[PDB]
Amino acid sequence: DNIQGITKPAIRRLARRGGVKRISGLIYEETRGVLKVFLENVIRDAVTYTEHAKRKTVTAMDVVYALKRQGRTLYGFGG
Amino acid sequence: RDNIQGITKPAIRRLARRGGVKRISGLIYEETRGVLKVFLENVIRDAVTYTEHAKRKTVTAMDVVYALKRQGRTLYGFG
Amino acid sequence: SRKESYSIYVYKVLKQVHPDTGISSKAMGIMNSFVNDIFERIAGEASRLAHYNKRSTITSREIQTAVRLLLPGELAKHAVSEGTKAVTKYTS
Amino acid sequence: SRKESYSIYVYKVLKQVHPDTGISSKAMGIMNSFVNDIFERIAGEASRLAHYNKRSTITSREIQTAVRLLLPGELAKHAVSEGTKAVTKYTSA
Amino acid sequence: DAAPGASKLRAVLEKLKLSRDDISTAAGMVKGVVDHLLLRLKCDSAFRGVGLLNTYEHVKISAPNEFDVMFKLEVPRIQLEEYSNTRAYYFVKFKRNPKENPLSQFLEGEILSASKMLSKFRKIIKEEINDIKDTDVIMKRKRGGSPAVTLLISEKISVDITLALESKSSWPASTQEGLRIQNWLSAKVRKQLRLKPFYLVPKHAKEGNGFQEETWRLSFSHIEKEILNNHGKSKTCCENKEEKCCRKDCLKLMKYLLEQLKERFKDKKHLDKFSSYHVKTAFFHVCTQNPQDSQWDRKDLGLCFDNCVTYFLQCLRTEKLENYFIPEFNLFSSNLIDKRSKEFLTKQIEYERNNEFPVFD
Amino acid sequence: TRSSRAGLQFPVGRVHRLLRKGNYSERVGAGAPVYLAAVLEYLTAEILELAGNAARDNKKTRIIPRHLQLAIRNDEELNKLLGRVTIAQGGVLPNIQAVLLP
Amino acid sequence: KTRSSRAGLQFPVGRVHRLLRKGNYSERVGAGAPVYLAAVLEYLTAEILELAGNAARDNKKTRIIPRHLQLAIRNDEELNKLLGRVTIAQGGVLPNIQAVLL
Amino acid sequence: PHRYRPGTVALREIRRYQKSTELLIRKLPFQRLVREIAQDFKTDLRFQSSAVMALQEACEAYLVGLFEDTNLCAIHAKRVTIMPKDIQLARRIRGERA
Amino acid sequence: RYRPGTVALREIRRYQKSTELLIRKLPFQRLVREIAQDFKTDLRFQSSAVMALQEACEAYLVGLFEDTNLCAIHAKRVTIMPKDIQLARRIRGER
DNA sequence: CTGGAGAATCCCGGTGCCGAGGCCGCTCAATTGGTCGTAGACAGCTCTAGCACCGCTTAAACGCACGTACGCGCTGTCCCCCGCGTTTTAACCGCCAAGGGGATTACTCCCTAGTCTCCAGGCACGTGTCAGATATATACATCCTGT
DNA sequence: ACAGGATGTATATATCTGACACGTGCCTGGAGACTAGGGAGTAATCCCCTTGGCGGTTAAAACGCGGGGGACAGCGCGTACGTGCGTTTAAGCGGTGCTAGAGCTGTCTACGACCAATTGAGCGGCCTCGGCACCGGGATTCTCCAG
Repeated sequence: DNIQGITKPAIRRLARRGGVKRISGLIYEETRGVLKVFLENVIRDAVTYTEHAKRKTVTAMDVVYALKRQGRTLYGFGG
Repeated sequence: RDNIQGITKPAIRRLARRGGVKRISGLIYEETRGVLKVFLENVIRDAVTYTEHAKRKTVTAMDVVYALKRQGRTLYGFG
Repeated sequence: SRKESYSIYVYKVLKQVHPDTGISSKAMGIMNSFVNDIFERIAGEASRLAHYNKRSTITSREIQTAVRLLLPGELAKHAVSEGTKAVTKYTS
Repeated sequence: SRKESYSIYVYKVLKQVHPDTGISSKAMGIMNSFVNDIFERIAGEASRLAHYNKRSTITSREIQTAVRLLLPGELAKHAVSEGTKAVTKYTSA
Repeated sequence: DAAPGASKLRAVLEKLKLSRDDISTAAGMVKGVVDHLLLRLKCDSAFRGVGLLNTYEHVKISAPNEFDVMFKLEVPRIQLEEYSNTRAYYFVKFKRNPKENPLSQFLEGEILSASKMLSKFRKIIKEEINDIKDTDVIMKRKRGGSPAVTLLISEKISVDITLALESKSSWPASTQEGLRIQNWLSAKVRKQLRLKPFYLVPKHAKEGNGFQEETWRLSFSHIEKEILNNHGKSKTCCENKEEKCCRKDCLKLMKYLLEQLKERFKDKKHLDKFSSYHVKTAFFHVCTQNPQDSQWDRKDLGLCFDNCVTYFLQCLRTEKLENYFIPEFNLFSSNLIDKRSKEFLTKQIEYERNNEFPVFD
Repeated sequence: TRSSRAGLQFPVGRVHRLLRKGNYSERVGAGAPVYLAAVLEYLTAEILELAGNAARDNKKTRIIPRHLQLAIRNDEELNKLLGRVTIAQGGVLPNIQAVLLP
Repeated sequence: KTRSSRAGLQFPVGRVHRLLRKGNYSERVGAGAPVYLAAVLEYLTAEILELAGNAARDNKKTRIIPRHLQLAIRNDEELNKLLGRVTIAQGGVLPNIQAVLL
Repeated sequence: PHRYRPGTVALREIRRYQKSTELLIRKLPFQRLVREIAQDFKTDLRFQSSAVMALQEACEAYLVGLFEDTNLCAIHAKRVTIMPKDIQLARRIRGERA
Repeated sequence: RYRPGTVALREIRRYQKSTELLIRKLPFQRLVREIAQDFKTDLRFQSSAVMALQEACEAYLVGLFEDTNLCAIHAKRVTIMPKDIQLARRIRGER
């Protein structure tokens, strides 16, 4: 499927940016699960904003407002 | 001075027993005492700020509720 | 003066649900602060939502989407259904 | 049709503090979102300060209290100092 | 006039003890079957919360070879839809559940399907009672429409299983004016019995052209056992030897006499339609009619038995037996139970009352 | 009243007054306080229902804040709603980790 | 004669007053409040652009990119505590390697 | 002398204080602590007694939540005994120090 | 041939200095369209919205891996494990 | 356990391209100036009520012996993951359409704001007694150590 | 392993007792009309920009293999902390007192709303040049087997 499209060395690059020196082999499937949960939450709120605006095009600012209400504020796309 | 020492050893031990903690190391007590001092400095700084805006001399329960409200640690039962 | 609380409304809903059950004064303080908190969150996100679309009118649609943003999944679905039932009964 | 950001104002402040230093477009967008975020925080805090004390009027005292709530220590001291300075200048002129 | 002799009624009580002397083997057979069946229902993931409510409830004490074993099931909180203003038939809707307990996964639409529950329950019983070794338990069949499921444990041990839902919620609104033990026992005993959970058993509304509805009528067996173990205004009634009453005596007399009449006149097609739960509810209304332990004394054994006979004949003549918990529910309606059967039972009880009861030997 | 006309228990008029007074927007639509008082009624109804079930579980007929604590924290979705919230006089759930037990 | 020049500021006092009016923050907006808030915003923007300018000077660039804003905010502890909830686009993170790993 | 094993009294205290709901910190020393910190902030502030109760409710629930997360750290490190490195870890993960 | 850990620390010094997106753009965009296809069918995305959600998702996972590294060092290890990630999310309160 | 080899990395220095700096022109939004109501400032006075204080009390903190059990340290064990290659996959970049939908203007008419007016629900203040907390004896549940 | 003598917790029993639940009277906030305007809906339209497709080019993912460093299990042991007993502490509680300040009420006044005219600062489009991006060769930084 596409969650495997989050590739194994991309998760390894994310961990190397995070400062992880050594990664177990089960980190990858769990990181795909966590990423899927996080995008389910952000896209749930973003699609809710977009359904509210009577639109079928999720803008950047809708994702910014979803991230604003969850508490992970994102700068640099509108506000 | 020394009122922070008023948070006794068995008081922190009772808080740990409510928290599901089985055993307690001997240095937990001063660390928890310092953590409680930090939490009270934050909440009372916000509450005294709410009170000083009201031009009053008495910190009231709604002021502490709003201090904890802006902390995120929202309290019910006093409004 | 007088304070404006939801105490009798909590009590009416309680006798509607658990007809012979008591509720303490401290639990009434809990529910007053709770209904003020949930009203504050839903009205605030309806306000932010109507302001984001440059609409100057909070509608029932605004409140519905504020519930869908705020309240988690199946409880949000039941709450949207309850509000829709009440608005449709209001229209007739 | 007019996206009113703080772009030229951030550019004036940057040419005040470093007159030989430029700024990228994305950094200007980030500072626009930053100024809008801090404005929404201080304005919402003053909104709730007005409704707690049942004032219907945001004044400079509400903004001073909202600044003392939202900002950390020396940021609060210097920001309250800058606000008091600017309100004193605006009153004297 | 004169009441029937209390010594003769105590001889009937001795005959009742002789009737229930045969517990120790049938109880062992049903305890083995209950153990195996309850420890194999738990293998199924769709019934991981089932249980046996602890009430061995001899509704049929005149013939202990037929059993009616009730099972409990701890369910989530339930929105109840009343059917057709019948005031006792409800629809089960699991109000809201985030845990997703498997009954809701089994459910159809929004109303819990009673027929599906009993169908797959009979299937699990069919799959598991043939696994029982050296205890031959086979699937018999019943008809009409009652939810009894007949199991025959290897020698005349006919068990009619009826699973009951157990909601720990608050009581429904039609159960409000019932449980009238306030001025009889106390309002406190009433309210503490209100705190106990209620129960749900199915029957489709058999009123003429109601067919296979997913309705649920309330059961009350555990509260009735608890008020039979604490029945006096004085709380040590039939516990110390100065307050021996005849409530348990006259109740066993009425239930044994009615079921022996139903045993005798089973060759007529009219006396299968009744049961002793009706007599038990009417007896609780007699307890409302006779509140004092002085008005339930051993010298009033024949008198209280006579008062129970006259009130059951009142329920036959005035056509009104309210449930003790629902005042808005007559159990003696003319369409669930035929009226000629009521006339036939009235004729037999009037015949037996006025001729010094030649059934007592 | 508008509460009776909508079949609700919470005061639709008071919620409309609070929507207008709180400066949430300039105009407040007519179905908005109906819908909002309905949602408040549903949340209060569900929490009082769970609290009364918890009160029956300890056979107490008077709901104290412990029962509200148990009700909110045993429903995971209400717990997701009130994760920030401290209930006063609440305690916590009886929740012991399985490595601690003998 | 603009009010920004009257107060000796850079940020638009009139625009801050317009945004405090139409944002439904209160029924009335006192006239000292947009001056005070424009001063606070000018000071916060000045502090972040000051540290970002030092970050650009340290990497020998004469143009602030979002990486410089990330380094500026996350190195100063007070601005970090201000923006602990905020992720900056094109920011990256600080070079933060654990010494026990080294 | 009927001395229990060293885990038994801890488990009965855990069940007892999770069953209870009253204030575990003694009210008057906590009140002295609050008055000390407010005396550092603004001199001679009277306190509403319900505000002291509200501070104590927030402090007891905050430390109980902290000891839950600290116990998760201590069970995580193959231990059973919490240590101040567990508390420093839990507060660094929650974001109070970072 | 390097020692097993030298080029890992070199990767850490590399990717902490770099700023660009670490997830490949188009697989992530396909993932976002799939998860949105679960909620509302036939949705269109501004490319800036997918870039914004990708920036936020990478920042969230870098925060999670920082706290996971803290947990794994706390257990006297250098290897992060799913026990560490479940611990981090259970402490933060995200489940 | 110190030196050499090389793979990687930071500047050197030329090229060049394209986004920030910068004018130019239009125009909505800010600034200025009266008028108005009215929220807020100020004062005063009630009156709760928080602060100080005693003093008896009794659970509870505090200290101290102490045995045991958990932490940490160490050691091997072994596999699991890093690293380098060699393959395959597809992301990426550029091109190049086709139309859905965003954005905007343009008319409109319902819907809410606002004012009025009457009521009736909601709140303050009584009060009766009921759930609960008290004790108190009793029984059911759980350990901890000897056979 | 199971019984046995504690040891604690839970269930039932009078007795309080202060707090929920409910009546009674008020009074202001909701409701019912009535109007005016203005937002929001709807129609209809320009054109951006998303979707899709395709070719080519290669950086990157993927798999494989060698091995090595760490996770994990286990032994050990030394001390740190729990449990318990006895011992001081001071929390608590009731109780009375003092006045400080919340809270309210009336009484003005400066202040912002509001409108209205008057004009610039701010933005949209518009070129255009230095800073950043490369792209190869010097120079360094830095890890890694051995006499």
